Amino acid sequence: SMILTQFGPFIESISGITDQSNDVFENAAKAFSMFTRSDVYKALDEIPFSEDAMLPIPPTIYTKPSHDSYYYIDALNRVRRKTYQGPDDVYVPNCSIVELLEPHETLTSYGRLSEAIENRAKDGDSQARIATTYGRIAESQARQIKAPLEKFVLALLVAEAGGSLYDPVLQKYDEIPGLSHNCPLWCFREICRHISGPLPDRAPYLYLSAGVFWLMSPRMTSAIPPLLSDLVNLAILQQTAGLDPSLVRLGVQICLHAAASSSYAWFILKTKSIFPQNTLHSMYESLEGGYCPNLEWLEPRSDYKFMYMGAMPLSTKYARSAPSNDKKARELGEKYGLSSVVSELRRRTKTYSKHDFTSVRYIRDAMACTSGIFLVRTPTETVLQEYTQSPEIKVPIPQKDWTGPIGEIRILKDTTSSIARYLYRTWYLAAARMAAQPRTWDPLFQAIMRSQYVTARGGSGATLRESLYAINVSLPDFKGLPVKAATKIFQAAQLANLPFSHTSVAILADTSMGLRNQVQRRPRSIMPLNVPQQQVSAPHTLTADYINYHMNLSTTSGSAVIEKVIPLGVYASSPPNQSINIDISACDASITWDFFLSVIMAAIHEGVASSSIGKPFMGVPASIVNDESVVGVRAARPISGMQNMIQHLSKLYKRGFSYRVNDSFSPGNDFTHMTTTFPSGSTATSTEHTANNSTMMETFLTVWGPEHTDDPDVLRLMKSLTIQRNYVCQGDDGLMIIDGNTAGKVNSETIQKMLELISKYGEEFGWKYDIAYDGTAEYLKLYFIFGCRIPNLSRHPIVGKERANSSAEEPWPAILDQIMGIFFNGVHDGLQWQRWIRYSWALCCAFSRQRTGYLQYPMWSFVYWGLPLVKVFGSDPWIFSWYMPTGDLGMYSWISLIRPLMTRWMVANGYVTDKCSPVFGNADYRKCFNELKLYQGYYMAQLPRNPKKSGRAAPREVREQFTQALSDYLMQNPELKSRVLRGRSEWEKYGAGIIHNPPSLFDVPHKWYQGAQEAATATREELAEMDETLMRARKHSYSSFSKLLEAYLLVKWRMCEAREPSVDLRLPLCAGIDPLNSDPFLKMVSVGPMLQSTRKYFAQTLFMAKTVSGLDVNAIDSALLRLRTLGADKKALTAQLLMVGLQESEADALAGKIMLQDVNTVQLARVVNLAVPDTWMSLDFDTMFKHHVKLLPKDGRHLNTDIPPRMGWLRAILRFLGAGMAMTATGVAVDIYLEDIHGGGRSLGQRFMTWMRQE
Amino acid sequence: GNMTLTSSEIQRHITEFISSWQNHPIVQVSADVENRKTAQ
Amino acid sequence: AHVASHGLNRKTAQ
RNA sequence: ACGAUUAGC
RNA sequence: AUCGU
Repeated sequence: SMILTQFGPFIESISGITDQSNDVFENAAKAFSMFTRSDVYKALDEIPFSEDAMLPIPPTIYTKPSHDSYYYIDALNRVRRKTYQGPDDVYVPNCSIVELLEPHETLTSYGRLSEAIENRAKDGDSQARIATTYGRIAESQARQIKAPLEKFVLALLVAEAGGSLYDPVLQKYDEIPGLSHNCPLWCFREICRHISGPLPDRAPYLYLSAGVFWLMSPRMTSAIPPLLSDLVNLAILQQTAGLDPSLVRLGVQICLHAAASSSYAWFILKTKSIFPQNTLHSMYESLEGGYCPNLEWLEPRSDYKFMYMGAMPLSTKYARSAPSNDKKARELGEKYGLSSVVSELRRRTKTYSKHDFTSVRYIRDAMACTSGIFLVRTPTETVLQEYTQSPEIKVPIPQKDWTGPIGEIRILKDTTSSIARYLYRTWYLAAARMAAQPRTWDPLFQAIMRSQYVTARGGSGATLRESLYAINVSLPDFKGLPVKAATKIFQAAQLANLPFSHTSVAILADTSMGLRNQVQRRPRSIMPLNVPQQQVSAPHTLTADYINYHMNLSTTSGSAVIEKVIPLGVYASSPPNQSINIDISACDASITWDFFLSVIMAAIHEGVASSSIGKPFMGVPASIVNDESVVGVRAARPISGMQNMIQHLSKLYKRGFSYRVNDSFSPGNDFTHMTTTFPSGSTATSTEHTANNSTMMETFLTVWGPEHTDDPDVLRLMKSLTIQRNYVCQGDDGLMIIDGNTAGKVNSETIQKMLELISKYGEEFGWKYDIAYDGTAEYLKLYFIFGCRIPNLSRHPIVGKERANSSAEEPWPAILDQIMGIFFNGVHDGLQWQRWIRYSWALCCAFSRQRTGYLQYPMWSFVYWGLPLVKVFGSDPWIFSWYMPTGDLGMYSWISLIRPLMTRWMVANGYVTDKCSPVFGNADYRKCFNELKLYQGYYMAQLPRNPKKSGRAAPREVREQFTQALSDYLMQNPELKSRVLRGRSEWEKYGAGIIHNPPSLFDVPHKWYQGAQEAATATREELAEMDETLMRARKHSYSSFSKLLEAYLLVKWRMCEAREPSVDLRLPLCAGIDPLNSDPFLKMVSVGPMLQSTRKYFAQTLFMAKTVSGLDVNAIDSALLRLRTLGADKKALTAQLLMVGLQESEADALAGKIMLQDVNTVQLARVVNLAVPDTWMSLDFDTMFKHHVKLLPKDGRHLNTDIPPRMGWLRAILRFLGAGMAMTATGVAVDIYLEDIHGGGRSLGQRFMTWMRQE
Repeated sequence: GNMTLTSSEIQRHITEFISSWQNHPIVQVSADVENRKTAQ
Repeated sequence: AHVASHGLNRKTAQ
């Protein structure tokens, strides 16, 4: 009840009870700021739990052994963990830690790692080294959380104190059990109580910036810090998603069993496919009904043209024909003592026989119940376990099938009986078609591809300088300036004047290490190659790009669920056309010099021979190299620059790679390691992986398959499908589509035999295909069943964050950004919208205050950041959806939605002004907004959230020689420099400063210098300046909004009739969205999902496909469109395009094209800084932008909404102005008609032009 | 003229939308499970 | 209105 | 004499 | 990765 007493107004504010104001928000934020952890645990103890919330806790979590019997010292004086269960028992042991703690000062009941053991390990003791390695590794495991966990627990308590929430659409309260039924939260309380014991302190551990402190007690172990985060994640997911209690109890049982085992991370890795394999892989054993989408994707295939044609009922014969997954599931449940959970899951799964919403929600809950944490282990062990495996080639290429060496490459004669002939042919044709194809010789293309890898990020520069100084060649050093000295930009500046002959030695340097953790998967090591080593591998990635662009059917999709090929999964998961999931295990170590690289280098080498003689490639001169090709005689065979590139890359690939490992968690554990695995983190990795996958699948389907099969039906199936029609590969993973015939779906036995054939075929050249045939589809970690997406909640943890090194965390605005990212991730995953909004506001308030004086962010800043608001100004609660556009458009949308009530509310209490405003009328909006801090929050939200360590003082002439070095590196070909100088000349002649900052190639070194300086630690003065900036912004008073927002508010709209449905209301398209989730369900049904990949659709809008790194294509196109709208001569556009580096004829033609053509709304929108929000990109927004937003009013022309024939670009801005309002409001998306513009179309266009003449 | 956003205002659009969906000829006769005689 | 939404001379006289 | 070192997209 | 110790 203390939560109620200390937070009364805040719950009523954020639960739709009363109005949502700023003073209550700030008081609640202050109370969050001053709230001790022990008080949090007391309030936790005040919870009156019930039964159904209690699950027995084994007594063996607390009583654990020590760490000495788990580690040892091998030869070469290295520290590593001995294994007890196979070769994967190399994770953190669950042993006790108490005997390694010395009490910290200023508080007795907490301690950290003792400095005595640290010193005794530093000077060379063995047991001390083991103890400190264990302590540091446990510290790293415990340090995998965004913020102190008590903040999240208290925010959940505050949010859930409100109880059930009313639903405006469903017209009833939501039936979700309260906190008294929260099993994980009760487990958290019990564990904390048992660990704390008689000691007054109750927190098992406290998480600081750098390092954490352990509360010493005999019951404390190393498995507690991940367990607590796991339970809190489960509790938050239960509260914000309506998870049923049984599945959450099963998940908590699994988590406790994992904690009680020998190793938490190892056990949770061994049991990571319990829920997905018992539930997702076993439903619909017997069907009687349901609806599935009747997708059909057109014969143009590389463009991914998908069409949706209604929904068809499910027949009984569309049951689960895949082989049963019972034996291995039962065996796994019996092995690890989880038989009860597996039996419960299997019994519960069989009770769902109809493809309604409930089964999909049950699947979503089951997949969400898995444990999502970032697994961690010592780098010297992941290096020793990942980079020592080698491929197993059972039928290698015969020795007689090669020829004499062309330098270090032997061409493979086409008379071979091996399967590598087809791979060699495909790569040879790809290389030839590249070399003949002419865009690879324009200097701009070479400059772009040379600047691809030049990035403000580490690239192992120390090894580069050591290797290059090993030949007594000296490179310049820069001292006194604040740029980072361990980045690839520094290497590029150092390698400016040097020719290729001197820098060719550094190609064989030893790469440094890298590491990053991942959810429910072993951490991946990454080797960044130095700048010349990126350079030397350009033809490989280029011909791989050609293969992946023309020869095969594949995609190179983006990171988020919005930018992905969702339609393909929906099509491949429909019942008539079942699909097969093909995955390659450990593809990094797969390809080596024995088979794959050996074929590929020769194919590339003689692919380019007869197309490019001379004409040196980027920074690599052509050279001479002999060959013993034919019988005995040897020639000199002059080669091009690309072939010298290939020779150097071939020696690098033939010898192997040297991998320096100098970790920090284990002292005295530095060494080197030679490995044969293909490097990860290189430019060419994913492209060649996908190309090889496609080529090998194609050759299997063509030649190898029929040569090793007997049955007629399987042969008929294999002759029917090809990779150009049904096979989509991206990197390691892949997906194959089997389409349905006239007689239903293809027989399962033929598919099983074909999969056995694939498994046999893959082992010939050292591949182990991980093939799953379960009736569902998996691709890029997306799960589909019967044409319905399923978001994996556990893969996106709420409190988790991966950290490899022991670096301290970023300041408070960074955690603000992280909370906003958490909210957006919750949006994409489809949670319970009301509860999720309330909890997001709770976290918002919790993390909104920080001392230095105190600094606070007024709620309105967070609203500007995109978080929707519940109930303000006395309006109806739960009135705005989260499809609100972020940014200015978003403010306009909600303000224009609620304006006629805002004015009434303002006037009703002491805000009256005689002056009349066209937007707000006679209400003193200025004083009200200044008092409400709305201006203050709106302006403060725009300030940068990172210290302005860029621009720090630097001694002169040193920055000058630095910038000169980058300028020389960027532009080695004189003709491109001539183009840039011309572009500047006609820009001075014609541009005349119409646009303030036109992008150009000369400013790339400045941007690179700023970026390289940015990646550095910020001094205390930079943080002080940041806090002073925030304080000054808060204290200041603002007269009015930004120009864009004031211009937007001049537009009025009207909403008459709702759209007709675009999707059947009985068709489950995605999990989590259903009648229980009113807003997303209605939004998707009224608008419709996007049935086209967003990547290509967004790509077709850009004028220029790609530009040099350090410049933005959006910036270039925005400058071009500003120079069109603000009247300017064509010559100005020609000068701008020349400054970008385009050739004079092409620049002239493109400027002439741009002058007169019209372009779709997206590009025109960019002119005023507007883009489609990342939230909308999961829906079919294009049709709404085209048709369902009409600029002509419903009652004809009003003579006031008269857009002139000039400035016709206003239509796109009006389209987003209407669409933001159409999408912000809850319920059905409604057709929206333009009503009135106050100042007139020409006046509003003049306002936009006078803003364009800025920036 | 000055139309705000209201719960009843959302409800009327919801009713119009659902009526428009229900008045679809295919939806009017579509069924997910067969009756006792269509199976025969 | 919200609750409704929830629920959903002498001579002349002579 | 030791020390806040990293991919690609 | 030397002035932090």
